[PDB]
Amino acid sequence: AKIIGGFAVSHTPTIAFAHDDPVWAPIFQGFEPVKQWLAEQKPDVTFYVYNDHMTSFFEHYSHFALGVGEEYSPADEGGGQRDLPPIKGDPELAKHIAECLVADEFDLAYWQGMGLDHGAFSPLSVLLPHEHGWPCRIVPLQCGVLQHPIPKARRFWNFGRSLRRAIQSYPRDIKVAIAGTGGLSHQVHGERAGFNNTEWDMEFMERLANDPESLLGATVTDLAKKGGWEGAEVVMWLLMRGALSPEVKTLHQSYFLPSMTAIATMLFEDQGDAAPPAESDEALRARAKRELAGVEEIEGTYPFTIDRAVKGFRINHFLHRLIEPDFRKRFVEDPEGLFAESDLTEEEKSLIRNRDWIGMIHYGVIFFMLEKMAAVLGIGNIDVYAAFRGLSVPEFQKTRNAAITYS
Amino acid sequence: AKIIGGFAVSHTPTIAFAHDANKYDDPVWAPIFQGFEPVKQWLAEQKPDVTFYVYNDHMTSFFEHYSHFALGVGEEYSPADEGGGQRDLPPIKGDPELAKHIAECLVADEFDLAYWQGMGLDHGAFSPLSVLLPHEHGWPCRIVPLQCGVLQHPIPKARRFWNFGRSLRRAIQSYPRDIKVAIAGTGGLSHQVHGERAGFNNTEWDMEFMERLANDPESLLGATVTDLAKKGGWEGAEVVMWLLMRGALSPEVKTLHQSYFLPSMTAIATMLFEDQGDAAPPAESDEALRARAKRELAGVEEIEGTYPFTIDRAVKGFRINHFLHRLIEPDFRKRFVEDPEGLFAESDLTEEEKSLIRNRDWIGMIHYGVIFFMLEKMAAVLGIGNIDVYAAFRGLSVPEFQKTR
Ligand SMILES: O=C(O)c1cc(O)c(O)c(O)c1
Ligand SMILES: [Fe+3]
Ligand SMILES: [Fe+3]
Repeated sequence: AKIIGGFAVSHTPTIAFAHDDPVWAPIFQGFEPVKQWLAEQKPDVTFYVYNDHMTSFFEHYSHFALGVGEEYSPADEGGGQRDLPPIKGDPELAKHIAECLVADEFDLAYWQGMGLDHGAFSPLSVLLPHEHGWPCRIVPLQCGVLQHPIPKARRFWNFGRSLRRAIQSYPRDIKVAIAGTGGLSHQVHGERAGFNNTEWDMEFMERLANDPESLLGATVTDLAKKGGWEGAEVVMWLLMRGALSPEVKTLHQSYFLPSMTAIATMLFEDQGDAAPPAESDEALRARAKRELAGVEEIEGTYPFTIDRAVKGFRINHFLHRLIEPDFRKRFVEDPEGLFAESDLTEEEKSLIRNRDWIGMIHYGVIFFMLEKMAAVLGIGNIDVYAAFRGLSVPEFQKTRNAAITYS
Repeated sequence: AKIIGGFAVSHTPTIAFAHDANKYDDPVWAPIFQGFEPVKQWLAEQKPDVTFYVYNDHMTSFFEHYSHFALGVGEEYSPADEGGGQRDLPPIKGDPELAKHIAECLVADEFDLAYWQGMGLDHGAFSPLSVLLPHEHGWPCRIVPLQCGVLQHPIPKARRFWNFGRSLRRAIQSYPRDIKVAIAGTGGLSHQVHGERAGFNNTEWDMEFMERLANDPESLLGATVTDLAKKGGWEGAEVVMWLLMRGALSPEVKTLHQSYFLPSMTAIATMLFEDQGDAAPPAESDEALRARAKRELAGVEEIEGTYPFTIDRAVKGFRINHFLHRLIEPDFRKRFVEDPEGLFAESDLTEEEKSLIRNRDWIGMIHYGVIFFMLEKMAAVLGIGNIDVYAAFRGLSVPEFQKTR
């Protein structure tokens, strides 16, 4: 129901690709006030805010890729699956966060089942215990910051500001953290690969808290030379900061600089809003539900919302692969062999095996994978439609005007 | 820079299937084509350089990562496999240059996007196009595909679509090169293709929606997702793409054409709008908006050894980045080490790009168009560490560079 505090933090895989020495030991002295903070707060969920580094987000690269999944494994980065356990996500808040962001005219993406890169699991292994599982659940906000144009900082900030109200409006009884993992100043590409600027580094750290609203004019240029090209990924801080309350109590403000990348921490504490906001919680939970309000009156109709997508993922994903000429070769030639290898539940295997079109719709299969399945089996859309209507094809064709078939 | 007009058409796979099975001749299907014919001819008469082309992918190229406004920035686009193999249609050229500039302007107008290359276009794009353009060995124009996530709710309010379109018009007019741009919105009208309600139509509503959209579009801007789905079937709610398109056209338009046919499940509809234009003068000027865009990368040229990753860059390096990207697939990277040559010969990579990989040529790759994180992968694959590549970026040696702090 409300947010408690939030941490900024470098995400360099130097933390990963080595640790899991006394040059490092009084830098974990920076990682202590965060690690301590995440055990004597006990967070239900962390709205994690990182950038994928061309690992899971390449060919399709978006600005705000909201993870909505059940859970997240580590991404193979060519250097191997990093030996860590899946961390659980929160579909139920993610759905709610999305609805509010949408009504406030923001533009999102939804993903699931894609591994996490160094932008996440590297500094997130060092800030949490990972024994046989993970302390808590995550809500990952992947940010497109490597392909320009990217959202303006003014924009990034407001997204936080919208998130602020959005999470605060989630009716359920929970306390939520925010991870805005970015930076700090550096550049890892080209001839000028090396530049740092700790005097910008310092002024930045300070200005984030004490006067953030004035940063909202910093062009991509204004963080390019100032703090290296990649170092500009700091816009992910302005959003974390955005959500967190106007005023904050900087429970720790560390900084060193070992290798390639400046490494810094900025844990704050949430207080509360600097005023009761121009729109109530009642006014924002109801509105977030405006576009689909009363859609449950509309019969024989199974809207594809985030909750349905999560339920339908394994099976949606499974029939998705009918696009692949091999997978669809195996699907016709050796379904059982194929299922035996899948991660589908027995009911999921049954729905497919029995060819229960209406069931899959009841279950959460979006029509469009049923479409491909039909095609693969050398059978048309009409068949699937008639099945939906408990009719025989010729009976359904009675309802049409013309009697065409196609796939 | 000249927006000639915009058209609206259904994108049912039944169109494609009628085109492919040459039912052009067939009494059921014949009149439906006579219906496309006036749009076809205008397209052939006006000869637009680029069609900015709005459509929804049908859980094909967008499934696991599903954005709302997915601009297509690529060199060219092919037909997606939809379970039965790619259609017989050559690729269609895109417009990277235009895509970039549009991207700049919408970004400034506080719209969040997505950029993509390489993936197939499904019946959303190719069903209608294959009947409106001659494709008997190229396509007469170029496309800027905009894929809209209208399938997985929450999706943007109908108003955001119109607003995207308005912002798009100026984004296109403000394009400072002299080309003819048509605009396309695809999908609907009434149809529902799922659940027990499937087979639902409403001609009365289709004919209303079409006329409002042509004559009083702002009337439709408060219509909710529940409203549109009750009226035109759940999937007919995709018509929010007709707004977007209509948004980008002159406030008043001249409707040259309309047709309607309901043979099966989908109201197969067509609209052709002649852009009137700046009958009213631009609320904000070309120069000032053009400036509001390039703005964020203002003066960024004057930073040395810094090759930033703009759309034009991602386009240039796509083949090599995609190739390097694939290092995360284990079967591939274990072949990169044992059988590098066999892999290059399998790949569509150029002979330049190839040599750049062989030569473990760190800085020319950054130069060419590769983003670092592709190399950061690549390095870790051959057992070489990160800090080496930085040494080579500086033209220095392993220990020589390690000096700073
Ligand atoms: O069954 C149909 O006519 C149909 C199928 C689709 O997959 C679709 O996107 C559409 O607009 C219509
Ligand atoms: Fe990063
Ligand atoms: Fe569609």
